[PDB]
Amino acid sequence: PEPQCPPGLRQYETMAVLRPDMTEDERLTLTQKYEELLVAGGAMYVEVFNRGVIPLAYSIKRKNKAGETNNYLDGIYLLFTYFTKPESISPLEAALVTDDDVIRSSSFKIR
Amino acid sequence: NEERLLNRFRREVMRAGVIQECKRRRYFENKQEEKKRKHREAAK
Amino acid sequence: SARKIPKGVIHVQASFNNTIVTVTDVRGRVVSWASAGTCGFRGTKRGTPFAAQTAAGNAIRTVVEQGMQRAEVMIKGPGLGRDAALRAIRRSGILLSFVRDVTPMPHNGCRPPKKRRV
Amino acid sequence: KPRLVLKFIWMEKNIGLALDQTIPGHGTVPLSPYYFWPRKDAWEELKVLLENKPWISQKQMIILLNQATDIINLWQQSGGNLAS
Amino acid sequence: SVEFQVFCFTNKIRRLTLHLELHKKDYSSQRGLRKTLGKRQRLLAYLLKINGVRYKELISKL
Amino acid sequence: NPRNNLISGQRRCGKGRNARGIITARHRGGGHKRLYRKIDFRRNEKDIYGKIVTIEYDPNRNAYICLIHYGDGEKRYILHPRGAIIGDTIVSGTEVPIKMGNALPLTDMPLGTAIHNIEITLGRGGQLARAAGAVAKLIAKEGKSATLKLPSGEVRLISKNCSATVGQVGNVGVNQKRLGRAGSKRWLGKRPVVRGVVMNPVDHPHGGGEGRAPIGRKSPTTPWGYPALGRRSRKRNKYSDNFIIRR
Amino acid sequence: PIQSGDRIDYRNMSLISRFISEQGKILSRRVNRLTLKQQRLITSAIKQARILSLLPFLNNEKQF
RNA sequence: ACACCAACGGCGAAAGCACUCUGCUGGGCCGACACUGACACUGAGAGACGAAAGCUAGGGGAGCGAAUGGGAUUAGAUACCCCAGUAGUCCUAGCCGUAAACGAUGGAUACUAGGCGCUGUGCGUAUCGACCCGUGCAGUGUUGUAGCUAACGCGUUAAGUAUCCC
Repeated sequence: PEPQCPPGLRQYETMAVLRPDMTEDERLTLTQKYEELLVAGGAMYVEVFNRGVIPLAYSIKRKNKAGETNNYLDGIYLLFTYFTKPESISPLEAALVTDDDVIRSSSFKIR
Repeated sequence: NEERLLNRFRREVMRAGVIQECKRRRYFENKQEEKKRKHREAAK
Repeated sequence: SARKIPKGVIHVQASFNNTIVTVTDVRGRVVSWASAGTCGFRGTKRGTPFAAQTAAGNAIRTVVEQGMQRAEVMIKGPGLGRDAALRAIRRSGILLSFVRDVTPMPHNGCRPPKKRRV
Repeated sequence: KPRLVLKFIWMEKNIGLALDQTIPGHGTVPLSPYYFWPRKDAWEELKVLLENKPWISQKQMIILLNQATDIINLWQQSGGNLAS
Repeated sequence: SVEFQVFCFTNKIRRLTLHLELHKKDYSSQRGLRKTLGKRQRLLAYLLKINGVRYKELISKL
Repeated sequence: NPRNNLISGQRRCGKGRNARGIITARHRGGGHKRLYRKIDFRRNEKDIYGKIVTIEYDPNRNAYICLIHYGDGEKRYILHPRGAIIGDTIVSGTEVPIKMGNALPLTDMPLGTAIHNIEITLGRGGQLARAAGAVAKLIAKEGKSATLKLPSGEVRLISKNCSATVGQVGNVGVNQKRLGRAGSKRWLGKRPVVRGVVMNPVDHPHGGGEGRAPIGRKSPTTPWGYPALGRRSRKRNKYSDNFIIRR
Repeated sequence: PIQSGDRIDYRNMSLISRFISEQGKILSRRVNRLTLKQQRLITSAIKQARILSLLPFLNNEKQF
């Protein structure tokens, strides 16, 4: 079902880990910035599914906007099996670095 | 306790010989082929 | 005195020419340290397994005001001072939970200096 | 996947640890490797051989390593004393 | 098909050149641009060796 | 469009140097009239956009300035940063996103950003880091202060509610614009300075005798007697707001 | 063996962690007994999962 | 700067290239006839790139570290050892154009035993799916027939047999 659209442009999958605290505006507001990606990308944007929060190995260094406070052991594991033009992925990187509830966001390009 | 030593025995898994390796200088393929040829043949 | 808790970590800085046997609590305030230079002899003699045995013995013989049962040892580094130190702590025989290594394993950080050519 | 035997021998000076290993889903012939009288490492040599196999499951490698460890341990104590 | 080779190499040099001039330091693709120029140039000396008028059309097309 | 009716006209005459008439800021005089440019340091119109139409050469500065309009009917000049595309839009405000050219108070922004025009307290026009390439960075913030590394290799915790125009200020290439015409120093209204060895003992403390005189005193001094090497000229108790001099 | 049809990704933490040790370091091809292609692909995937802190860079030493 | 991965491994024309991810982009290999029809090889002079050290300009500077300074060994020590340590090392933009820049082997085509390997793809077997066997090629390695060689050795990636070009 996914090989329908990739005549024309590319395919990706972004892994992004989250804060473990909030349960509200986490599925919501990060899907709203996924709608910011929808203004950017506008392709078969499906399967943005969530993975359960588990203890990771080692993480420090949240870098809140002038917080620089929280160490972590847990995080919500979002991954977006999205699909876009190869133009404007670096603004997705800046969007997934600058926002607070998204730390350590590594995108990929499955083949 | 008994006088058995499994820390030395377990220590050769990842030997402290990566620290007698890293005291002296970063040198290129002549002594990395000597140490890593003798080491690629010590495990075979 | 101290917090008076009989569990606490022991660190053994086994150097290439020395040993240091320090002992500290869970937070990290040292309750005693004794090295090979502490226990008398100094020079080419220090950093040998007799110095590890004597330095460990004179290190943890002074924790009898605590009388620590639950011991755990966190050694570090290369040298001839490890195995005699563990035989010293097992000679004192207190409840050694687990020994471990915390040695700095670099990921090619800094250039180590010149080879000796001696 | 067949299952396994370490054989130890204690004589005062010298341990031998001998690892006899077995087949995965791929038909293989191990020996028993005997690790030797000089101070050259027995556990590292044995465990490394097992890891190099992958043909050995974790349970199998570990059970043999635990038995090996136990003998090296008894050997160290007997050598430091005279048990015999 | 020859004029698809010359025209295809011409679009190759267009897209690779507008890559390279806004980039300016890739010293690996410089060989690709120069192999394309030389390969196309031996094609143009080939079709000039064969014909007049037809190679005049290849010049006048681009 | 020259004669903007924002060049503001009347000044104190040229590069002056007279307090009561005595030379008190030395080596000044000469050059053009150098009519100043009243620019808009403290942006008093927040949350209204404004384009950029002209990069005019201010002779008072080391950098350039730029003429900015608004959606309403006004005209101002501001320091344009590096990367001022002609026709680009700048807008001051409290929640305006970070762009090379606009202004915002020092709270609502991240840390580790290039900013030229910052304020040292509220209400002032604009003090620090406004030269031709003077760029100030942010180390992390605090309860009512903000440690700011300004372009001297010097850090300073500052009042957090201060306006700041984010961007690296342009015209950096005056680091290398050579004055090799050798009388172009006089075009800037800067007379030649005489040297202390070749003066008389009534004028400078290093007034010498025969030949190229060595400096003679235990320390090289100013023409008013104070030692001119290493002696920090700073009052011992003013603010204690700086963290480390780092110089 | 254990190729299992589906390709090795960082999301597949079953065959991954059969390949690292408990000390957390990558084992070679002659130990893991794969092809060169399997080895490089689990290498890049394991280092990706190393970025996501799914896997430790160092495991603290233990006895008893 | 990037441990284990690291392999007698992959890529590049060479120098070189390894923490991961993205973008642009070179080059290689394989198949079907799908197309053109010798468009081929080499290359004087020329042009590009070209480890490291070096130099101009500006940053940056933790470790290491010429020069230097002190301590030691020494008859002596400007040296090996040790403690500090500046240029340099890194980056931006250039210049320099040399190295044991080594496979001590210019390039290209055709032909001439094998064994043991590795890498990439292709076919058939086997299952119907990962294997696994043979293979078609290209590349990389190790022993080796013939032949060559003063000998050591090289040997389908020749230092063999021939042809061309510098």
